[PDB]
Amino acid sequence: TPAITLENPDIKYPLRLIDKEVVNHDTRRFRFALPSPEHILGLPVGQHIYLSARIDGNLVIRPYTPVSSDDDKGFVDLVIKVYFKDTHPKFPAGGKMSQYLESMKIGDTIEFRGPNGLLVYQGKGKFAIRPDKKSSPVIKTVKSVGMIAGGTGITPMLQVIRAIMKDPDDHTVCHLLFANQTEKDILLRPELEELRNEHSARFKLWYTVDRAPEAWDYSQGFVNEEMIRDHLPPPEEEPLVLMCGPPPMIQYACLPNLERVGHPKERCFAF
Ligand SMILES: Cc1cc2nc3c(=O)[nH]c(=O)nc-3n(C[C@H](O)[C@H](O)[C@H](O)COP(=O)(O)OP(=O)(O)OC[C@H]3O[C@@H](n4cnc5c(N)ncnc54)[C@H](O)[C@@H]3O)c2cc1C
Ligand SMILES: NC(=O)c1ccc[n+]([C@@H]2O[C@H](COP(=O)([O-])OP(=O)(O)OC[C@H]3O[C@@H](n4cnc5c(N)ncnc54)[C@H](O)[C@@H]3O)[C@@H](O)[C@H]2O)c1
Repeated sequence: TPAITLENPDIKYPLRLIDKEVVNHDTRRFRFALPSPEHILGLPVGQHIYLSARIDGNLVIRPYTPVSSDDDKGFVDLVIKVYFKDTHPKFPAGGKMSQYLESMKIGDTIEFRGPNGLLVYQGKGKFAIRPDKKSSPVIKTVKSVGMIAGGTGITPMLQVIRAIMKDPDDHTVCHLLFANQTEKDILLRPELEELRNEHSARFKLWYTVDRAPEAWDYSQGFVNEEMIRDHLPPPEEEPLVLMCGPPPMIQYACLPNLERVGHPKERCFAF
């Protein structure tokens, strides 16, 4: 195989920022060079990395979930929302690591470590999911997967979606319900709709927004029972249901409604 970057999850690897693209008003794609154009990251599908830096006198470590893969030689892509200072009344300082990243110049470096996470997608419908950090993975193969993502919670979902669509022999059908605050907050919309246009048989796409625009053909509001019933596969088909987003989205919007619809806890996983 190609040379792997992340050889031990406790080792730190400083990677150089080589590109940055605006995703929307507050979110960006940050691309970092791997140690050589021929290296791969070493990232089982579904796992994340951690970035670390000393910021204003404190150690700051944060996980980010690459949207690229081990097919992508020489680089790694992160999609990261910046939490700006002087914007939200409850958080006047903004976010530490995200603003630090936003301030980086091309050529600056930051330390990566990983990979980590309880879920690994092994292809052709097969998921290896550890109950916790100290247990063996349980191998669950499914015909379909429900995905509930809020905001930047789209990142692990997009890793899994892209891995599936690349393999013409992977017949797994993904049903994504993607929640954001407003229409302009819908991250990577062109990418998602390109995936729908090209893989409609394996990819079902639905949105909800807190605040909807005039003409809107999808859903509005926090994730609810109706959305889960109509836009994720039915419990009878025993799909896995994956969730990723703000903790209250998971706690108050997803879990009780997955219960109402009839998806058993055993079939559900939160990143
Ligand atoms: C396993 C895992 C993977 C993750 N992967 C990703 C990823 O791929 N991409 C990604 O963007 N994030 C990801 N997150 C979140 C990420 O780890 C950080 O929590 C996030 O970047 C914020 O960290 P911070 O240092 O910038 O903010 P902090 O200083 O730690 O905390 C600030 C918090 O206050 C709130 N806040 C501050 N300013 C504002 C503002 N202007 N508007 C609204 N709220 C505000 C936010 O809740 C914010 O998190 C992931 C989290 C986990 C647990
Ligand atoms: N564990 C992981 O692997 C992982 C990966 C990526 C992101 N995340 C998390 O996802 C979150 C993304 O934050 P964001 O700023 O992009 O989200 P956000 O504030 O823009 O909210 C996005 C959507 O989340 C839902 N939501 C927000 N607050 C809610 C509430 N109180 N009740 C019900 N639903 C609510 C809404 O549908 C909302 O539109 C962060 O908490 C981040 O840590 C986790």
